[PDB]
Parts: sequence; C-alpha cells; structure tokens
Amino acid sequence: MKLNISFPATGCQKLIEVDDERKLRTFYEKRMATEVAADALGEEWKGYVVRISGGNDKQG
Amino acid sequence: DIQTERAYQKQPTIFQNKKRVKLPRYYKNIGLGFKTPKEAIEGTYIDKKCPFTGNVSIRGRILSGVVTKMKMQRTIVIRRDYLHYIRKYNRFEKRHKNMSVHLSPCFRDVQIGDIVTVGECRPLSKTVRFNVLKVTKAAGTKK
Amino acid sequence: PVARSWVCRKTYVTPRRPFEKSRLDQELKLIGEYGLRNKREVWRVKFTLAKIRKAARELLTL
Amino acid sequence: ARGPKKHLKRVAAPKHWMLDKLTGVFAPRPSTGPHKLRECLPLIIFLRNRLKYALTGDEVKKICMQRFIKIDGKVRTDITYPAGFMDVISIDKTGENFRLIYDTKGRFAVHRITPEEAKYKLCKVRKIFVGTKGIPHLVTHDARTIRYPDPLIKVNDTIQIDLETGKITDFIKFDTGNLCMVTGGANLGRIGVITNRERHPGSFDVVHVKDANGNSFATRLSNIFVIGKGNKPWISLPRGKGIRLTIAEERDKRLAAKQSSG
Amino acid sequence: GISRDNWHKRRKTGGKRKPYHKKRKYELGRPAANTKIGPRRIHTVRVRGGNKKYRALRLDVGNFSWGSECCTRKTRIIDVVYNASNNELVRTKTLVKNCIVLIDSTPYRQWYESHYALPLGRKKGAKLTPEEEEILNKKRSKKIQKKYDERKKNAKISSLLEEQFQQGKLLACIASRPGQCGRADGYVLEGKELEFYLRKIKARKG
RNA sequence: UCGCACGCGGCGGCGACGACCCAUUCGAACGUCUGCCCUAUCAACUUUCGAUGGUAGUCGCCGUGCCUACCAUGGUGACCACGGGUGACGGGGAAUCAGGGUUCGAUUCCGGAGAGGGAGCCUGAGAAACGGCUACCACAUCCAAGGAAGGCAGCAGGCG
RNA sequence: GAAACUGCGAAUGGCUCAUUAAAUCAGUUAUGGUUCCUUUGGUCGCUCGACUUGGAUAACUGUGGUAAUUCUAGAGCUAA
Repeated sequence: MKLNISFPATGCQKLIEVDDERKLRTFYEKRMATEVAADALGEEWKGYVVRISGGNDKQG
Repeated sequence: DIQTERAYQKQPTIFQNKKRVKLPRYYKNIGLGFKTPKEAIEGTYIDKKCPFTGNVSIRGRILSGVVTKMKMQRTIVIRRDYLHYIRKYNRFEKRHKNMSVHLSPCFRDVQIGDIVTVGECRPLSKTVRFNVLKVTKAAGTKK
Repeated sequence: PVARSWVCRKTYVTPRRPFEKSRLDQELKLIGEYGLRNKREVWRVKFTLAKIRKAARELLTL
Repeated sequence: ARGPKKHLKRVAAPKHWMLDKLTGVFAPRPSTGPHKLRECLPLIIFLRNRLKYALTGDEVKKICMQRFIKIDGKVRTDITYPAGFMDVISIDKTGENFRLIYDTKGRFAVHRITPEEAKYKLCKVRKIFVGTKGIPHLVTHDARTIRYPDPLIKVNDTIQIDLETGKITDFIKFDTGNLCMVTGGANLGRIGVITNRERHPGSFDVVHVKDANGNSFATRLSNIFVIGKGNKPWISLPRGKGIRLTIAEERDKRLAAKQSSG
Repeated sequence: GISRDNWHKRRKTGGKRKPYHKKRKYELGRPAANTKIGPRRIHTVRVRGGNKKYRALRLDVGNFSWGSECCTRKTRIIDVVYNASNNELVRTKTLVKNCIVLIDSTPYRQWYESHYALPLGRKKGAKLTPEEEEILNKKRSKKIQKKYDERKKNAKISSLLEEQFQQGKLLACIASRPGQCGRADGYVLEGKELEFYLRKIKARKG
C-alpha cells in the first residue's frame, strides 16, 4: 500500500510503502478531505494532522 | 348569438370597458381594389381569421373557384378546374384540385355553386391557406 | 470534381449499308485520285458537309 | 446541408465574371459585405483577371496588403471583397481611380474616372426608416444607414453621397424623362430615359425605358437605377454608353474597324 | 426527443407519409413549463439563434392592469379559479395565458384612496387605525380642491367590480405567456368580460 | 483590453480587438400555383391511438392538430383516391431520331439523404454532426481476464 | 521562441445514392409567419450615484498508478 505523502508548508513529497494492516484502520473507511491524526502510522508520525485526498486504484 | 365557448372571444385590439358618462368595432381595409363588405362593418360576428376583423394579411397569389361543400363550420371547400397540356398527344385533360378555404361569416348568403374569389395568406390550419375575399353570385339563380 | 472538357465527339458517320457495290465504287475513286488513306476520312468530309447542308436548309425554311 | 456555404465552384460562378473553366475547379468565393454575391465582382478578379497586374492568387494576396487599394474611401485588405456597382476603387500608387460601371453587355466595364470624379458616387436608397427617437433613416444599395437625410427623398430615389465625409450632396427625383441605368437581367447595362411607369399592386411594377437611340424597352423597377436628370448624366460614361445595338451591326463595326486601319 | 414535425403524420386525403430523414434539430420540442403559485423560480433555457427563454415554474406576483383608470400595479396572485382550455389546470393550479386568477385588492384599493381618496371596500363600522388614508382624504389646498372636486365626476365604479373589492379578491385574466418570457402579466376583468366568467364560475359550482 | 509614431494640468494622430441594438450580406425553414414510372388479381380510404375543421392554450425562432383540453363530423376518390411494386435520389441533361417519339440519367453543376442499423444528446449562430459523444443491436480488436478501445458509401490500399 | 491558457474554424469540402413516388426535386412567388456566424454602414458621456477591483488555473517543479489509451490522480505555484 503505497502512500503519496505531501506536506504543503514545505512543498516536498515522497512515496513510502506501508506493510502492516493494523496501522491502516485509521485510514480505511473514511471519505475525502477529512483531518486525520497520523499518530498510529509510526514513531515519527505523532501529532501529524493529515488530510486524505485519494489516489489511484490497483487498476489505476 | 355569440360567445358559446369556454372562453371569452373578443376583438383583441379594441378596449370595451372605458369609463362611460354599441361597440367600437375593429375593421380594416384589405387592398387590391377589394371593397370591404357592409356586413363586416355593421355585424356582430367576431372571428380572428376574418380578413377584415381579424389578424390575417392577404399576400401572394389571388385565385378563384367554385364552392362544393359547406358542412364544415367557418371553413368551406372549393373546386378549381384546369387543363394540363400533354406535349405528345396534342390534347388536354380535366384535372381538379379541391383545397380548403376559410369562409368568414361576414359573407352571409353563400350558396353551393357560387364562383368564389380567394386570397393567399399564412397557413390557418394543416391544409387551409386561403381565405374568401368576395363571393360572386352563381349564373342565373334569380329565385 | 475536376475542371476539364469531357467532350468526346465523332468526326465521321459510317454508312447505313456496309456492303453495296455502288458506294464501294464511289469512295475508291476518291481515295486513289487524291491520295487518301482510308474510308474513315472519306466519311469524315461527308460528315462536315452534312453539318453545312443541314445548317443551310434550316435557313431556307426561315 | 448543416450550415452556410464557404466554397464556390467555377461552373457555378456568374457568367459576367468571364472566368475560364480550364484553370481551376473552384471559383473565388466572395466575402460577405454591402453587396450580394452574384452581381458583385471580387477584388481578386478585378486585379488578376480584369487588370492583369497579378498572375496567381498568392500574387493578389501580397498587393492587397501593401495598403495600395482604397475602395470607396476605405482600404480593404481582403482579396474577395464584394466590389459592387460603382465602388470607387482608388489606387494611390499610379494616381488612377476605377469606378465599376456596367458595359453595354452584362459585364463590368473597366472605366477610369478622374480624381475629382472619385470623391462622389451615386447610391440608390431602399427605405425611409424612422429611428428610435423620431430619426429618419435612409438605407442605400451598399447598406449605408444615413441618419437625418433630406426629407424629400422617397423610396426609390438616388443620392449623390460624398466619400471623404460620408454625407449626401444632392439627390435625383424619380420622374419620367430622367436618365436611368438598368441594373439587372436581359437588359443589363442599358442606359436610357424613363418614358412610362406602370403600376401593379401586389406584383412588381414595371417601368418602360426609352433608349438614347429610340429603342424603347421595359424593365421592372427592382433592376432600375436613375443616374441623372433629363439627358444629362451625373457621372462619366464608358464607350458604347449602354445602347445594345443589335448584333447585325457589331458584325459591321468589327469588320469595318479591321479593314480601315489595315 | 419530442419533436414538432409535419411529415410524421398523414396527408390531407388520409394517406400515410413515409419519412426520408431522421429527426432534425430545428424541429425540436421541449416539455411544458406548467408554472404554479410560489416564490419566484424561473429557469432560463437557450433557444434557436443563441437567445434566451424564461421557463417559469413558480410565480407569485404579476403586473396586472386596470384599463378604465389607465393604471397598472404589481400585485400578488393567490388563487386560480377558471381556465378555459382544461379543467385539470384549475384543480392543479397552473398558470398559462388566459387564466382567470385571484389577486389581492390592496395595491389597487390604495390608488383609489390616494388619487381620488374615496372609501372603497371598507365595510362600514370600522375606521382606518394607521390614519394615513384619512390624512390623504382631507387637508387639500384651496386651489387644488377644485381640481380634486372634478375628479369625482368619473369616481363611479360598477357594482360587480366593487363587490370583489369588498372581500379583497379580484378576478383577473392572464395576458402574457408565462413559460416563454417568465412573467405573469395580465389585466382585470371588467363589465361584459367580468360578468361572462361569473356565469361560468357559478356553472362550475352549481 | 493591446500595438506604433509621440506634439502641446492633462489633451491630441494612426490602429487592432471587444460587445448591446438597428439595417446589410449570408444562409436555414416552412408555405403558395403547376409538373412524377407502373399496377384494379389494389375501389373505397382516413378517425376519436389526430382523421378534417372551430375555440382556448402548451411547445416551437415563428404560421400551423405540432401537441393538449372542449366541440362539429368532417376530409380524399373513377379527373384513379388509398394501397402495392419500383432492377426509382430528382432536375439541368445523354444516346437516338426527316417530322413526331423511345430509352437512360449511380456519375463532376444545383438541391435532398447518410456515414454499419436505429435512437438520444453536449457544445456551437448554424449538427440530431458520427475524420463528436451516450446507450442497444450485428461485426471486429488488445488483454495481465481486472479492464480498455472501432467504424475507409473521405485518398490510396486489402478481402469478398 | 517550444508549450499552454484563450479566440476562431472544425456544421466547409470529399464520397455514395441505401431511403424516398406532390415526397425529394424543377419552374413561380412569400416570410406582413421567422432566426442568423461573418462582412458592410450606422448607433452605443443622454441613465443623477476609477491613475483600473478580486481570486483561481494552465505551462513548470516534484510524488505516482494502471499491461494499456490523445487515461490521468496529489502537492507548490504564476497571467488574461
């Protein structure tokens, strides 16, 4: 599950893949433009209010 | 006499409810030397398709024919006879075209066999495109 | 659509009878004495005379 | 079709342009303007085919955009401009001025007019229009919407407008005996005095025109254009002067011209 | 879609035409507007020539006219009572051209009480508490009173027109076509025109 | 709004573009009178599922049963109506004739219809456009089997 | 000066004659029963309250997906 992370206050963006499902319950079953805290995605990700914007399917 | 429908029929141009202390009937000339009938001016018929008390303009061709049917209301059927020349056999053939012509009720005494004079205008209906301009009396018929 | 003539026209008319002795005598006189090549141009001068004769005849009727 | 036409076949071109059919399949389609397609003559035809300055269509393209052609007071850079009747095409380079006048035949005649003649032209009005504030209007043959005209100008009179100011100078009353110019039909190109007016309500009125040589003829009023009062014209006249003397003596004049000079 | 074509139907003699082309764009027909009573909801639609037509769907007010006094005013429409074309346009209250509708009388009643300043409507027993029209009835200038007194020569009104002023509901006929221009203008029934539908409305009730 | 010279607190010359409206050009669209191959082993046809007219409206750029609601029973025909076939796109025209006629006109100009068969639509002033979309039908294509994508009766060219 | 936004054209032309028998079409007239691109000629300080307003976005940087489309998704921007 690739994650295209973008941080608008600096303008940088990179692709990072995540390989566990228990961290993805805070991303699954949610709609567009929601302010989501990324406190469970990793040790470096805490207090990170991330807005989800949607990407591409496995068929593109 | 009049006003036997659901709506109120009246002449649209005139106003008949001005402050007071007969009707100012609307009528117009038609042109081409045609004299407007006396009954249109003094009568109480009102009809939007009349060539004198209605909003129809006479243009184009002017034809004539003989009336054959009058069972239809406010419109009649006339007959026109003509001969078509065939170039092979130096003869002719009797051909007739029976179009539908609107009859304004200004012309009161119109009989089957009268030689009617019609005038082209805008299409009044699916087939009607001609309106009666004058009614010449049939040959003889003094009784 | 192209801009050209499309006008093909014969310059001669073949006789109605092909094999009569009288016509074969007359055109053979005209070929050898004046050095012609074939019966086609024999008919080709006759077709030009037919136009002039027909154009004159309609003027006499006028 | 599904819209307006944009091409024009060479076969479908009008006969008075006299364009040859062996050159191209197409014809120069005239652009829209103050004149109709059929009776106008495009600027490309007047230069390449009438005056023979230009050879090809690209050669016409360059000359018109050198800003050397001034049609009736305004420079137009379109090769297919609808130059109609008596458009004063003024050429500045050679000091030469052309006014499109009909010949004795149906063709436009190549008539050179004097520079002092180039300042005015005669326009036939069509209707007297009342503007939105009681403003009289006149609409000419080239669609010149002239507001505040002379009140005595009627439906079918002609006005001698002035080109540099866009305003009228005089006008000619439509009356019998005045000179005329037959603009259309079999009598196209005829000049003669008006002798009889026939009224036809509903139909088209026909006016009999007496020629200068006494060859009286008829023409409907829609193809009739007066040019002056009595026997005095208001413009210059080309050779032939619109007589249409019958073809028996163009045979005589053409034969006599060759044998006289030798 | 629904189209306006003459070649799809029979001849004059009764023969059946056979089509030689499919439906054209200039034969286009559109669904009806069928505007009702409500706040202004008008939809604009593009038509042939790049023009605009105003498809009204809910209308409340209209610039009806009272032609005897040469005055017109904007008043709110309340009810629809009669339509000559169909009876289902009365039950389903739909506004088209030539509809007999009901309107409030106060925009026209005040004009009688201002320009003429005489009691119309106003069933006897009650007097105006805002007192504005009472001020307008009196307190005229001496030189304009003679001109005011000549306004009473034509200050008479027909009883049938005065009768509907009593309840405040005036019968009026639609004159403008509503689904095209979007407006609902018209005029008030008067005299011979007014008494004709009163016979028909009574015949509707029975 | 943008570009060239610019001469005197601000005004001037040469333009392009832009729009509201009116005429003009240009189309498109309905009508008006006349004209069309054969067929009677096609003589009655049309209609309350509009057939022909009247009234009032809807819709339409507008005239109009175009459509709706209420009415009248009307309209065409032996002068061939209606219907069927057409190996029928129509005309200007072509061949052929002394005179008259016969046959042809898919074909360069004009006008109509279409893009495999229907149907519906977006934009645009103008399309029911298909070298534009939206679906069904028939044919056909790549596929990783998840999906995507096509219309040469346009010039060539290939099969039948 | 590539690109891209914008404007216009793309409804012209070309092919074919399947459908179609007062239908198309041909001659003649009408739109006073209508709509109009473009062009041309006219209008457009007339109305009684600024030395030029506003924020999006394409191109571009960069993250990418789908086997694949003239497929596009996200993040910073920047003009009419």
